[PDB]
Amino acid sequence: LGHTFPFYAGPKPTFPMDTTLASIIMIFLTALATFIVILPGIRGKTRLFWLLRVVTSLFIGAAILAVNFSSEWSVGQVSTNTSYKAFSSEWISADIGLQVGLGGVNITLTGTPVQQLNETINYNEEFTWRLGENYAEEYAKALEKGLPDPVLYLAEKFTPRSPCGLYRQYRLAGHYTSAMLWVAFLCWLLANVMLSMPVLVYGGYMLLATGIFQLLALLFFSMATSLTSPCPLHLGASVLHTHHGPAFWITLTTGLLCVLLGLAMAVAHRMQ
Amino acid sequence: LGHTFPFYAGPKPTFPMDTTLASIIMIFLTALATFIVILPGIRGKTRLFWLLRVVTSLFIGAAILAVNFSSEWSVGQVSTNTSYKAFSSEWISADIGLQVGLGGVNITLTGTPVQQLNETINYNEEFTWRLGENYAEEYAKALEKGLPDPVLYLAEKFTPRSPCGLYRQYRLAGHYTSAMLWVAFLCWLLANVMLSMPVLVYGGYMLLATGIFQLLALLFFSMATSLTSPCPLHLGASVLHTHHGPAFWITLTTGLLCVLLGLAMAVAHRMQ
Amino acid sequence: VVRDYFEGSGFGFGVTIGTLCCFPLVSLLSAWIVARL
Amino acid sequence: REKFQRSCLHQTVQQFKRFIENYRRHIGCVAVFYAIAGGLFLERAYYYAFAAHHTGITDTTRVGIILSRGTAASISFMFSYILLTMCRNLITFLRETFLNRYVPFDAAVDFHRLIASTAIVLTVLHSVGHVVNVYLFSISPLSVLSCLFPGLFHDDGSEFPQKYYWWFFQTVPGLTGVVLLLILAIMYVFASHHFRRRSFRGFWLTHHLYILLYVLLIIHGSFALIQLPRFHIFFLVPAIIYGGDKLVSLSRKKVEISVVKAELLPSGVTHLRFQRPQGFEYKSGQWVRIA
Amino acid sequence: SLQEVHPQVRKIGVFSCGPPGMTKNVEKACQLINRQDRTHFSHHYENF
Amino acid sequence: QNPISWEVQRFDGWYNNLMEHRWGSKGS
Amino acid sequence: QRSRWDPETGRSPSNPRDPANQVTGWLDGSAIYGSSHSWSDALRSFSRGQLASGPDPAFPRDSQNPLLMWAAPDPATGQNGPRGLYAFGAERGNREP
Ligand SMILES: *[C@@H]1O[C@H](CO)[C@@H](O[C@@H]2O[C@H](CO)[C@@H](O[C@@H]3O[C@H](CO[C@H]4O[C@H](CO[C@H]5O[C@H](CO)[C@@H](O)[C@H](O)[C@@H]5O[C@H]5O[C@H](CO)[C@@H](O)[C@H](O)[C@@H]5O)[C@@H](O)[C@H](O[C@H]5O[C@H](CO)[C@@H](O)[C@H](O)[C@@H]5O)[C@@H]4O)[C@@H](O)[C@H](O[C@H]4O[C@H](CO)[C@@H](O)[C@H](O)[C@@H]4O[C@H]4O[C@H](CO)[C@@H](O)[C@H](O)[C@@H]4O[C@H]4O[C@H](CO)[C@@H](O)[C@H](O)[C@@H]4O)[C@@H]3O)[C@H](O)[C@H]2NC(C)=O)[C@H](O)[C@H]1NC(C)=O
Ligand SMILES: *[C@@H]1O[C@H](CO)[C@@H](O[C@@H]2O[C@H](CO)[C@@H](O[C@@H]3O[C@H](CO[C@H]4O[C@H](CO[C@H]5O[C@H](CO)[C@@H](O)[C@H](O)[C@@H]5O[C@H]5O[C@H](CO)[C@@H](O)[C@H](O)[C@@H]5O)[C@@H](O)[C@H](O[C@H]5O[C@H](CO)[C@@H](O)[C@H](O)[C@@H]5O)[C@@H]4O)[C@@H](O)[C@H](O[C@H]4O[C@H](CO)[C@@H](O)[C@H](O)[C@@H]4O[C@H]4O[C@H](CO)[C@@H](O)[C@H](O)[C@@H]4O[C@H]4O[C@H](CO)[C@@H](O)[C@H](O)[C@@H]4O)[C@@H]3O)[C@H](O)[C@H]2NC(C)=O)[C@H](O)[C@H]1NC(C)=O
Ligand code: HEM
Ligand code: HEM
Ligand SMILES: *[C@@H]1O[C@H](CO)[C@@H](O)[C@H](O)[C@H]1NC(C)=O
Ligand SMILES: *[C@@H]1O[C@H](CO)[C@@H](O)[C@H](O)[C@H]1NC(C)=O
Ligand SMILES: *[C@@H]1O[C@H](CO)[C@@H](O)[C@H](O)[C@H]1NC(C)=O
Ligand SMILES: *[C@@H]1O[C@H](CO)[C@@H](O)[C@H](O)[C@H]1NC(C)=O
Ligand code: NA
Repeated sequence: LGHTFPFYAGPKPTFPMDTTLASIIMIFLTALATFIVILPGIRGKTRLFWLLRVVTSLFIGAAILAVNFSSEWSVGQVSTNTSYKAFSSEWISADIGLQVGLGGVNITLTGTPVQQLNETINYNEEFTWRLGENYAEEYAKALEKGLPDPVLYLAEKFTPRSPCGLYRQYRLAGHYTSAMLWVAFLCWLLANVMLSMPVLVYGGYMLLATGIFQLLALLFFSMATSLTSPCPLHLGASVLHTHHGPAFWITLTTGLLCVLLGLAMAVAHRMQ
Repeated sequence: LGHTFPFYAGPKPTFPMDTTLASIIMIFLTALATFIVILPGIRGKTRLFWLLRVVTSLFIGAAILAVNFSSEWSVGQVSTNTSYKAFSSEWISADIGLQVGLGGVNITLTGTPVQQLNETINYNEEFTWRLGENYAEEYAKALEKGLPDPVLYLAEKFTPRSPCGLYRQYRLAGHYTSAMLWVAFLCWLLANVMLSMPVLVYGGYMLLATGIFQLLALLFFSMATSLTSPCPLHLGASVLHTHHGPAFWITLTTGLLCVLLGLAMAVAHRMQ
Repeated sequence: VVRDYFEGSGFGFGVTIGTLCCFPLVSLLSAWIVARL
Repeated sequence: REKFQRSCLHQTVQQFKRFIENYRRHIGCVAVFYAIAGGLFLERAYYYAFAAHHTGITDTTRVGIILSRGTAASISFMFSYILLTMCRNLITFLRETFLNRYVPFDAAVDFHRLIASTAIVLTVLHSVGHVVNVYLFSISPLSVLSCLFPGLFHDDGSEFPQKYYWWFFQTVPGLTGVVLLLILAIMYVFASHHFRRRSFRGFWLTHHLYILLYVLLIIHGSFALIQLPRFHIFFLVPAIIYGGDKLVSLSRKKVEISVVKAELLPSGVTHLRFQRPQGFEYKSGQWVRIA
Repeated sequence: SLQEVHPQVRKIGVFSCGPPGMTKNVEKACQLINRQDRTHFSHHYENF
Repeated sequence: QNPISWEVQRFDGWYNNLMEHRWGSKGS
Repeated sequence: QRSRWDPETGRSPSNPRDPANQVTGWLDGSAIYGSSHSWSDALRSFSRGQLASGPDPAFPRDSQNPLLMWAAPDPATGQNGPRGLYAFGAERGNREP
């Protein structure tokens, strides 16, 4: 239908989650669906065990990738009244949240209610300090864009020249944690490849190495983010306290699972 | 040595030519040197012919690549007196040259003499209209940088929104000429590969196809750059007229050489 | 006066769509003819 | 012995299990291939449904552009990688390796048809989508088209867009797509089972049009009307592998021999005894090719 | 019963060229026989 | 009521001018 | 040594090099509270709306992190370190008593 403009005047949809996590979930769910489809082709009573193995493997892989790309390592959230925009003395009541990941920081500003001052307050901004990316340039672009005051404040808190040294320590921690997680993912790939080979011992040792590298990434992130001097984040009349987020605990449980699986495989081989 | 700053206070050198052309020349000269070194290993009296073939092949390849990356397709040059910079009524005497290539235009402003108004006038600026590159953005960045008036004038002449449609036609011509030249380079690679194989006929036909694609690139560039309406380039008290540059004639001679070589190979095979 | 951009083009657009959809029919006719010969 | 089973329950599940146990490799390979195709389709669909608002393309065509772009990505991938099913030498080399326990190489030719049978379907959708787009582009104002295609249109106030035939025949993607549709119709009709039974020379005469098909696919997206051409990226490695396999096949010299005896054995079997080549040495279980 | 017919055999090769289910059954039988450590049955997937 | 009834001045000097946000700002 | 300059300038004659001001050009008490919000937070005690002070309430907290206060060594005695440098809005506030 024509004769009117625009042809599609409806609001343009927004993706309801992170695209990298969604893509990882979709790929691994497709693999799981294919394996479930071929499951009756797995002959004998082994299939159950097979199913478990397959699921475990996929989960591990997915977890690693998700944990490498999720900004859920250092999370914090407060409910505050704060100034919203320039040339306006009105304040907004909103939840302000910090989500520090390996490659950057996601600052969330969700209005309570979302519709305040005739504006939609559901900001989720990203500021990346990955190698080759200039954090100061991104903060300057955010300033020129005119982001709300809490977002600009939390972004300036992580600038390289800010008085509190969160930028350097967090960048180092995220970089080396991501490197260790990539090593763990490569070890997971090698373990999956070598478990099909007749030598199951090397596959078990590779799975144990995957768990070890996940735990090493955890330890490096903790040690590098703990050495920072206390940086007080004060918004409105409240203070934002950060803590290890869901990504940290997912990495912990996945690394422990891999370590235990490799140890059990080695012990079972030694005993049998 | 220390105790003074900077440690190396000498002027920083500038590369005396285009880097892509220099790299192509260096690579092909290295290949030629290796072949000359192994030349006595070529047994029998064939080596002379072999040498010729090798040289020809290398030259052809180099030419194609150079002709694909050189901005010597539409060249023009005038000597004029023109305004130099803003907030200054002084004029400079300089050679202003236009070098329109496949992927963009190089504007040269060489002072005569180079040292005029206590400034060094040897500008060679590039404005690219390649796919994925925004010519308007590059022109805006040049305006913000503060380039001299002739350079800005010649760059604005090629902007997409400029009254004379040089931008669209030149972009189309360069894009499809570059595509045809890449096809010719691939055909040259295939001809070199297949001339070692026992079937020399297919190698000769591939060389003929390389020549045909070079001639097709020439024809497309000519036809697409000739359809443009006359755009008068007036600087100072003179007018800049463009003509087919050295890249056009190099493409012509290389394509004719490839066509003649393939035709001669086919004729010799048919007669022998 | 309301300007209509597609006036005088519906019949030709339909004819173009019909030819695009008849490309397989033309190929099938040619295949049958060559199979007969 | 053979035990009794349910007339409508046990037989069905037993046949299902038999089919999966026999064709698990085929199911896995088809699932991976269609998963890659669907992933490319979904990537383009997501980009044009959630991450293309700054261009305003969906304000004029919301269903047509998504279908066209997703089908274009899947079509590029599948037409590029259909060549891997015809790498006779590579398939022969991989036939005896461990990969045969995961990939059924002997079904490659069948897989070939399958890929083609999918491609044309998506291709049709592709064309259909662009058809809708063209109609919308034929009823959108000049300002809208200038915003959508800055390098193609300029809003000078004339306010009248280009006609449908300008898109279909005066535009490089349009003409290339029309000729590609004609070539695909010819190839698919002549390569069908019916006309492959009817004739052999016509089958290959039409099937050799894949060279022109790939050339017109390279030309088709070259203009960069909507996005950068990605078909060459998909086509690069599979074309190189196919060309290398073709060169390897050409390297071998095919002997020419005569048949000593022909027997029409029952159940539609042909027993052919033919002259052994002078230097023909082979082991048990080996296979040859005949023409 | 091959172990009883041939008493002095220590390694027996079984080569399966057929549908995946049949070869799977053959290899499963070989593994079940190999679970007792009297004689070894080595199975091969052949694709002539 | 909110004791801060005015728009708090930024420490970095940004957004002081309505249309020239970088006027008087740090680094300008 | 030459001072900081605007990265968008200093490359072509029509746009010569222009220095960049490292503090806010406004007369907005930047020498008291700092030229950034993080600087202000570093200068604040977040208690009773007072600027942070050390053991003596009449003196601000000593600069501890190296990113806060300019630490030019003492020309007379060669003393270095922020052990005796007070934290102010201006980075060079401890140039002289
Ligand atoms: C960590 O953070 C990461 C970064 O956020 C995150 O990655 C991101 O994930 C999300 C999905 O999960 C994705 O990002 C989102 O993408 C949405 C869609 O993006 C397309 O559309 C936008 C919108 O463009 C329209 O509007 C602007 C003006 O706003 C116009 O200039 C445009 O021309 C266009 O206008 C047309 O369409 C309108 C639709 O109604 C019509 O009304 C209008 O008439 C026109 O027809 C485009 O801008 C996008 O293009 C940009 O990006 C691409 C690619 O980067 C560039 O190539 C291109 O040049 C552009 O730069 C794209 O086409 C976005 O809508 C969404 O943006 C919102 O969120 C971000 C982040 O918070 C804000 O910065 C942004 O301003 C938006 O917030 C406003 O709007 C939302 C509601 O949509 C409000 O809730 C919010 O509070 C805020 O409202 C305020 O402003 C409003 C006006 O803008 C105002 O109305 C309100 O009242 C209020 O004042 C978002 O960017 C994407 O996948 C990632 N993004 C990346 C990578 O950049 C990651 O997942 C996070 N990690 C984790 C673990 O969570
Ligand atoms: C088609 O055109 C293509 C584009 O030109 C071309 O590709 C290019 O090829 C050439 C080689 O053939 C290469 O480009 C050249 O590279 C040279 C070296 O580049 C490095 O150095 C420069 C200089 O930086 C110093 O100076 C600036 C200020 O000028 C400072 O800001 C810097 O901090 C630095 O200062 C230190 O060093 C000084 C040295 O004396 C000290 O004095 C000082 O105290 C400091 O210690 C850097 O800017 C470069 O970095 C930039 O680029 C990289 C990569 O792109 C970016 O990552 C980075 O962020 C920067 O953006 C790099 O590090 C350049 O010197 C040279 O530049 C001259 O030419 C261009 C083009 O004409 C002009 O735009 C530019 O302004 C320069 O022209 C001035 O200077 C020359 C003499 O050098 C004069 O002859 C000329 O008339 C003009 O003088 C005017 O300005 C002067 C001040 O600048 C003034 O003194 C005069 O009086 C007068 O007013 C050039 O860029 C490179 O390979 C390609 N470039 C690309 C791809 O961008 C292609 O080949 C062409 N095709 C064909 C077929 O020919
Ligand atoms: C655009 C669609 C298609 C393309 C690009 C394509 C491509 C190819 C190529 C490159 C070959 C190798 C030819 C050679 O090596 O000489 C081939 C062979 C073949 N194709 Fe297709 N094909 C397509 C569609 C089809 C369809 C629809 C069918 C059947 C319904 C089919 C059946 C065959 C057969 C039977 C062969 C012979 C293989 C052999 O003899 O080894 N193809 N195809
Ligand atoms: C009437 C018929 C068709 C029309 C109008 C049409 C139109 C288009 C257009 C406008 C594009 C965008 C290209 C660009 O932005 O420059 C495109 C891309 C594409 N189309 Fe078509 N098309 C048609 C038929 C076909 C056919 C028959 C095929 C395959 C056999 C096909 C496969 C593709 C592919 C692979 C691309 C992407 C090319 C690349 O990314 O390099 N289309 N089409
Ligand atoms: C924000 O303001 C509302 C309204 O005065 C108040 O009820 C709420 O407690 C305030 N939130 C905080 C964290 O002080
Ligand atoms: C703003 O919000 C109020 C209350 O939510 C509503 O009554 C009003 O219609 C909205 N719009 C304007 C322009 O005030
Ligand atoms: C430029 O000015 C000089 C000095 O007046 C003069 O000799 C020369 O002819 C002028 N060039 C042109 C092209 O008019
Ligand atoms: C400028 O050029 C003139 C003549 O070339 C020369 O005498 C002078 O020293 C140069 N420098 C200045 C600052 O005038
Ligand atoms: Na100030």
